[PDB]
Amino acid sequence: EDMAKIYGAVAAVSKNVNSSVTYEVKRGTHELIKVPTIPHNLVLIQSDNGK
Amino acid sequence: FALAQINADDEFIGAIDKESAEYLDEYATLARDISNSLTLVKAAFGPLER
Repeated sequence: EDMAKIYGAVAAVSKNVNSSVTYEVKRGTHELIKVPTIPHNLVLIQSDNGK
Repeated sequence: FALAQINADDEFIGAIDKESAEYLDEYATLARDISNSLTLVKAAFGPLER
């Protein structure tokens, strides 16, 4: 029983080893939008007689 | 100045004999746990670094 407790403690510290890290690479990314209409700014001014 | 003579009754002798058995068991138990501790430290620990 004493040996079982000693072997258990040793195995516990052997299992305390890291494997990897996982994360997300999202900094710098932004969401795009869509503009449906071209913003022209033209008006036509004509005289009453059309001259 | 008032030294008292020592009386060794049968009760005192019997009490000491009980203590002898208790001390023997206590030393035996301590020795086993020292062995268990020494094995545990050697298998599970290493040296330190700065």
